[PDB]
Amino acid sequence: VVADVVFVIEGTANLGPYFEGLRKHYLLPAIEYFNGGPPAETDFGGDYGGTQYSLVVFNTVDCAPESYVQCHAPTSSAYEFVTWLDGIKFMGGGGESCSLIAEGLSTALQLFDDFKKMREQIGQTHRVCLLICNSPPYLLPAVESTTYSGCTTENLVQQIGERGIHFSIVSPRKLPALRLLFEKAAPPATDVSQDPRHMVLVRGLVLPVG
Amino acid sequence: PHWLLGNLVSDFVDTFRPTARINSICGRCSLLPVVNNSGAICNSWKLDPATLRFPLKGLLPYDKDLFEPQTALLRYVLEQPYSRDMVCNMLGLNKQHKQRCPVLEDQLVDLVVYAMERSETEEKFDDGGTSQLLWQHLSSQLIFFVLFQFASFPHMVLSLHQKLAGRGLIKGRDHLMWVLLQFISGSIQKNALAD
Amino acid sequence: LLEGTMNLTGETQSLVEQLTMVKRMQHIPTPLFVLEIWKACFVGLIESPEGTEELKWTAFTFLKIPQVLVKLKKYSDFTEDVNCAFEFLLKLTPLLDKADQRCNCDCTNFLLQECGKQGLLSEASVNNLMAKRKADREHNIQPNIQLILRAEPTVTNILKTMDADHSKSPEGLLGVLGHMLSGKSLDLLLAAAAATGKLKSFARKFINLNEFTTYGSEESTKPASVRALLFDISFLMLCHVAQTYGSEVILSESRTGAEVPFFETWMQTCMPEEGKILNPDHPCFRPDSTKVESLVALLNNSSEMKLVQMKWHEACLSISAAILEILNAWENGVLAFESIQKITDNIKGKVCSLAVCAVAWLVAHVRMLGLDEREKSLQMIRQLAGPLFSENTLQFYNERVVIMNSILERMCADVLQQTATQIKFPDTMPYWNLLPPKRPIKEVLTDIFAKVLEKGWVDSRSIHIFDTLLHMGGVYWFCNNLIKELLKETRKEHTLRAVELLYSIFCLDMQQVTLVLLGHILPGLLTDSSKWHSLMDPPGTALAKLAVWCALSSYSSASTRQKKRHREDIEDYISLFPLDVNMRDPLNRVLANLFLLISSILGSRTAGPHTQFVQWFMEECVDCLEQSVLQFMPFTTVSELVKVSKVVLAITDLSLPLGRQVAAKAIAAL
Amino acid sequence: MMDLAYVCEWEKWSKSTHCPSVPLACAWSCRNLIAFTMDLRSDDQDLTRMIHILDTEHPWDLHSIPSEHHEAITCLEWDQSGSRLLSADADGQIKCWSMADHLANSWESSVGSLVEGDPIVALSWLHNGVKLALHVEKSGASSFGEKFSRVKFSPSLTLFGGKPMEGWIAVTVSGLVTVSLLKPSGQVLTSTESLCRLRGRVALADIAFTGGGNIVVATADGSSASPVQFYKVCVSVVSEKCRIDTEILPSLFMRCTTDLNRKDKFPAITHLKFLARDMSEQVLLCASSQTSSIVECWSLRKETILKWRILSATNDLDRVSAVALPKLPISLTNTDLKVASDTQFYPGLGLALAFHDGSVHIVHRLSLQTMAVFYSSVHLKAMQLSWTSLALVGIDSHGKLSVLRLSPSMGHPLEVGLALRHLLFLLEYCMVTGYDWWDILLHVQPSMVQSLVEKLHEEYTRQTAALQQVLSTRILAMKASLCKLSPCTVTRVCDYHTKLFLIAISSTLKSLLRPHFLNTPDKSPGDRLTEICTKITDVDIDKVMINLKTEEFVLDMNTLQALQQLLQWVGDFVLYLLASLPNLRPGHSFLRDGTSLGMLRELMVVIRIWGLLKPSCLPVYTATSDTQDSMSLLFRLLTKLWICCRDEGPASEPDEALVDECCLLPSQLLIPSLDWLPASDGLVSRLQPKQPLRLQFGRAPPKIDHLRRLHLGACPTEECKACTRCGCVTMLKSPNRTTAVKQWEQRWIKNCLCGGLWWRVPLSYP
Ligand SMILES: [Zn+2]
Repeated sequence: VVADVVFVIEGTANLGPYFEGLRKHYLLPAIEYFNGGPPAETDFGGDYGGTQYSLVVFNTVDCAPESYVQCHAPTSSAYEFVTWLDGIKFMGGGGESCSLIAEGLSTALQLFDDFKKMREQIGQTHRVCLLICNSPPYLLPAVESTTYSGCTTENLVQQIGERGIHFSIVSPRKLPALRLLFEKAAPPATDVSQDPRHMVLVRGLVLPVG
Repeated sequence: PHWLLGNLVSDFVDTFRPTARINSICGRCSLLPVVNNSGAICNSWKLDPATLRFPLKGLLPYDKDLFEPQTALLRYVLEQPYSRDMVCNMLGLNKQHKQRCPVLEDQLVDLVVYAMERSETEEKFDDGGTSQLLWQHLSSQLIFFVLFQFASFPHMVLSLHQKLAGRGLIKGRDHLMWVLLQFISGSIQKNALAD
Repeated sequence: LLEGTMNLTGETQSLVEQLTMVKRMQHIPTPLFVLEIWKACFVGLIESPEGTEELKWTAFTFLKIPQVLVKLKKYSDFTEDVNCAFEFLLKLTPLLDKADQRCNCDCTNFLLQECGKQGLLSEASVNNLMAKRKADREHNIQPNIQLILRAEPTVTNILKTMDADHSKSPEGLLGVLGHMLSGKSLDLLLAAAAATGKLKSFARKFINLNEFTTYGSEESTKPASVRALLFDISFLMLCHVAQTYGSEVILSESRTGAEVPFFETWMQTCMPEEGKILNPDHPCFRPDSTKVESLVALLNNSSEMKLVQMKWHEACLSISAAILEILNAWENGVLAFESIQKITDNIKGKVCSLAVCAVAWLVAHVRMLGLDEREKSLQMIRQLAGPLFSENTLQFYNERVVIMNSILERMCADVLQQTATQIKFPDTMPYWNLLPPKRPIKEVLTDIFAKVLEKGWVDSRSIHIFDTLLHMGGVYWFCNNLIKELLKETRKEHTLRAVELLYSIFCLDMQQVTLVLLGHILPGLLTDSSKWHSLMDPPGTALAKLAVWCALSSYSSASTRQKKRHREDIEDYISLFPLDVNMRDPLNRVLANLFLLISSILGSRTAGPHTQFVQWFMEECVDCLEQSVLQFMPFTTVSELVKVSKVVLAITDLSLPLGRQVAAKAIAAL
Repeated sequence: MMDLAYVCEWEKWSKSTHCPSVPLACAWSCRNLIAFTMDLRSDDQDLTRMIHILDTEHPWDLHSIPSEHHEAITCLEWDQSGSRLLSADADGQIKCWSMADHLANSWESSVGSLVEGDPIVALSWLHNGVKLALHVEKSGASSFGEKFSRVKFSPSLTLFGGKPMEGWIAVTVSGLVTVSLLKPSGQVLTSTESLCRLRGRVALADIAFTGGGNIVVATADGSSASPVQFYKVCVSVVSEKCRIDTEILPSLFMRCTTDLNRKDKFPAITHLKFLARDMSEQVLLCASSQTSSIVECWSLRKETILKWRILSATNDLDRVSAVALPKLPISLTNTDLKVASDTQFYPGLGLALAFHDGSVHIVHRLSLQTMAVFYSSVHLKAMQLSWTSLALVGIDSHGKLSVLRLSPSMGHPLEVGLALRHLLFLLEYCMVTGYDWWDILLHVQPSMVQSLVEKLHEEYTRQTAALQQVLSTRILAMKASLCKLSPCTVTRVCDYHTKLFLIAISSTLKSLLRPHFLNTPDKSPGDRLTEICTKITDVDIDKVMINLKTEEFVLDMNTLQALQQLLQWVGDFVLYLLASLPNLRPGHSFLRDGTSLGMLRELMVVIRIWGLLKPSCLPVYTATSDTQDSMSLLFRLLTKLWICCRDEGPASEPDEALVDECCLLPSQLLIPSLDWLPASDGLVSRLQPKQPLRLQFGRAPPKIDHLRRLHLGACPTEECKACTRCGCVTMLKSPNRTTAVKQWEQRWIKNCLCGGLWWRVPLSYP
């Protein structure tokens, strides 16, 4: 069915080694579920009706004069999305444990606002957001965003949870903060983890049970 | 030439300029035939299928235009109705053997983009106005030349995409789509869909 | 063809010097030389656009070129050679028939009678040539050639009769001037006066007439209404001269005392030309506050009724401030559109020069403004340059309207090009806005040079586009790209033709082009180790020829854009060429630096194509010279050049007492 | 005031002969890298087409990109970050150089534009909408939100989100303008369009941006009696393609043409510059004759609604050879002008004007009155101020490249508290951004260093607990680089770098353990480990290891084996520290820091658990006995040291039992040796005021890999990167790509841990 899919990925050294495994087990099947059957080179962008994928990659504060979030424009090709998922290079990090989840979520919110101004042929669609993270959030409010500046991760994930965006978390290391954020993004009113170590909670989307 | 010979050879070839000047039909680039379907091709209009150049006797220093690809002659012949066998007799095509002749393919693409330009001029002042006649003849001619693999479909389409990229030629795109529909509807079952 | 297109008004001595130079560079026989002059003149006449340019071309061929030949005869058995060249030309029947169709008469007859009058040709030669031409020809309005050939004596006699204001009879002056304002008569007089060197005296005469009719004397309406018309006729013809033949014929070039005339200052500070953009709030456009209120009250009174004493220079200087206050009043809203129509009618009605002064200030002011702020002021031009106000015209109104519409076309054209606005006065601007709107300018340059090579000669339109590209991309870009397009030729014939054309193209600004060529292009080709594969024998011999022709012609020693731009230019050639006669003249510095480079290349190891280049450069320096560019050669080159392989010594040495010692050393020890 | 910090000259590669000079470009990035071109002219003209990258802390090492530019390079332009470099020459050809393998020594351009034949005369990156303003009157305000504040600027061409596109805009010598937009994918969209319909010469041009996402491009044709025209450009993307919409703005003429006394002099406009990109309303022009010149400042200010009026002009100068505008974005209003005149803060109010004699004038922004004068004792053909505007770099009319320091009060003497507050304000500005602070360390005297360090720590406190998170390693790097500058404080820098390294190991080891099941939830196993190690003060290692759920601390025994060298460094540093206890040395700070000793305890406990899982991961100690448990011995001594410092308000001097037991440690084990990171070759310690270093390019006035702790040989065979600030060396490509702990190696791909860039070092070949 029509879907506005937004992936939010932590592009840091953590999630570096574990990303290839996560893609085969969880991310790639999730794209197929939105796009029935695996994509191969015939899928064309430009159908404004239909499922539209997008990436948001974020970083920590060690990329000091560079920007924090790299966003990609929406595509209707699942194949271009797969090439974008290959094209991420995980180079960041340093002496820290946290990352800028608030930035990635705020730009995901701006993506969903631009999607909502885009699709008017349908009032509401399946608005799905995934967060592929390996790290607890920073305590910084969001700085490099307009209309969602000065907001912590809890406020932004409340605004994700209300208005009916289906929020999911795929993490290769089981963590408390990520679980708390997932519990908070509750939509108004099954073991999918193939590996025991992986923590995967999916509010929306169907992934083969393992 | 090599930097040690230099003038010694170059001036020598320049003294063979008058002999080449004797052996040149003057205004040969601008002489055009009347296309008859009769066959029995006069061998004056034969071009080289590799490079669209006139076949020249000798190694003389001929005039600078005779070393250029004669695209004007080939476009004039392709724009005429019933110039099917004459283009094969020009470019040496044989129809027992399929070849993917490239310069024919590029000339057909440039003919399509010229038709698209001339359709985008107005096409609405005169209803017939030679535009839709040109598109019908383009349909027939291009069906034959892509069908026997003298040219190929996907290289033609993507080169056509590179010519129309950014030029902003949109008023008669329906005609171009119609011509492509003639190819696809003619030969979808023979080739794979990736073509 | 260049001197015909750009400076018809140039002196013949510069052209004779340049042509004798070209005849000495490439050794040209005299019959082929004069044949190329006549062929160029006729081809340029045929390719001329209809209008003033055709009159100018008829004058250049009929009057200036015969005078040039006479000067060549004095400087140089010329009659036999010009007769040979005339038979050479009379073989070319299609050229002469195309010319005769444009001339509407046999133009070769007028040429042969004119060259008979000047004394280039003997009379028997003239008569058998006209017999041959009539035999080859066998297989109500006067044409322009008769009009021009008879109009040049009228130029001299009109000078001598209007020295004295027709014995101070202004009614007579007005009638004769109205006859001049009639169709094409002014243009005929100006073309004849330009081709024959008498445009300066003509401009002095109309300027002095203007100064006489500026103030006026105690008068009733009928005498003053003549004096204001004399101001209009003199002003409008002076503006037409300055817009057609350049502004430098209007200048006085030495005014002892402060009494510069009104029109010279107005043209200096207030009239748009091609390369002149004007400051609308220059102090020239703000004369007073006292007179301008009297003038706006004057324009709001009614029909002036007070033309009996106006001091027209003061009025014309004050219109700019007047229409500035009118514009501020209309921008606030305190003035209605209908009163604006009344003020524009009071300006443009009785005297037409007021409209020209106002439109000049309006063009400056609209050029300074932004996009959205312009909309009102353009309407002012639409009313000032509109069709005629009627029923109170003094006399000769339609002809002044026609001349004024031409002047306002050439004033407004640039501003009305910036925003797409059609004012539609009714070609009169045949070579204007020639470049394509979006295409990068190297494509323009390479296409025009490709067509000039494939023809074999340079058109008039091609000369104008080459001028605009030299002004636009600058000298270095121009000369470098044309030399690149030379160096990718591979044939001997095309390289020699390209060089013979590029010399004439570089004659737009020869001096600056030689500084760029021998200073930047050639040292960059000789010093770069990757570049000198481009210096192979086919293009390389041609390039060495072009460099030495450029060096000689710049040493022995021209358009108005080029004059303005070299006056703009600041550079320190002492700092550019540090160098390890004057030697503060930059060309001597470039030549000394180039010869140091040539000696360094000849002396070094690793002989390649660049060594062949500097060999060829020195050989055509020897051959092209009469005797001096080679005065700057270092004396070590005398030794080294025969180390790398007689006359190349004995010419290059310049023969000082120490110079004999180096000469006798090299020649004996070959 | 002005002091020449250093003069770097080419050796024997000057004396350009027989080919005339060319104008130079110069560009100082946010990271301190100068990109510049010079007229070398020896055996090739490509020696005038090489782009030299000079890291400003190690100038001898000059990289030389052989750009493939067939004509002379007009413009160089760094990114808004410091990571890409745009270079454009005559005849089109804009190239966009990016780093290769994140080395500052290898550049390669894959992306570029081309408008063939037309010379590029202005070039700029597009604006990304980030702009901040510095309130100097709030320098003491104790919160960084009050000192530096973002000013709500809009980026030209936002694309589907808040995210700006990156791209450039160039202006040719014809009327053409071109915009190239880089996609997030490798695609690039180009579009060219004429500026106005009247196509004309553009001999000088400049580009500023506005709020609202409009570019404002100023054109002049050099004649100085013709108007300096202005165009508003608006970029858009229509469905696949860039689209440029231009509109004429009010032009200006220039004074000294309406002077009417002698108006004919100064006939050439030679420099046109907006006062800063994103400050589009003020314009600096420079008319010049052959000998004299005039600079002028103009402003658009409205009343004809918009109209250019003059602000100020100089009287008469020498011929201005180069012009450098500042980059520090001061707040520029009236109160801040007052307080920056009272407290003599002058970093953002200066332009530098070189002249055709030796002199250089630092002149005011608003009313161009000369603030300082530096006589060279030959002219500056290119100048550039720094991002904190304390130093200006400049290329001369020879091979010489010089760096001058401008004092922040321009030579007027200040009391020490004001100089402290100025330099502290700038270091805080470099801390909030990510810019480099090297130019500040040009101005720090030794005698103030310690006081400055104190102020940094007091400003590291009293921020709002997320700033303290994000400014940790930046303030450790700034503390180390400051403490390098004084002989009293030179001993502590090693400690700071090991402190960085300790945290860099500690978190990563606590990052590797993925808890297989969540027992006692809401605490991650890093925090469970820290809680358990801080409440259990048992001196034995077994009694701590028992209570720590050791089925959770499991790895795959492959990465667990590959962690051997980092665990070796942990054990060796602990042993070195405890043996160093009886004695100012490389370990003196750690003996009294309770937190670092706690971290070392936690790592020893997880090392013990991982050794029980696989015994090959353990560090090795050459023991002078065979019935010994060396790990338990070191843990006993570490707990007995740490219980000294884990007390509340303690400062307990260590008792004599620990002293004699740690005297016995060289008897029981062999204390190996250690490499300490800041191998100092930085110039700032070497420099002195009033003495300039005269350097040659390429002359440069127990080998370990410090990040993966591998011993290279005597003369190492594999090639290496060196950090540009601390000096740590790593080998360039990983030794075993299969067994590589990518959680540790992928942290330092783009930078070092101290923050500086990597820089490829050449092999010896002895
Ligand atoms: Zn470092």
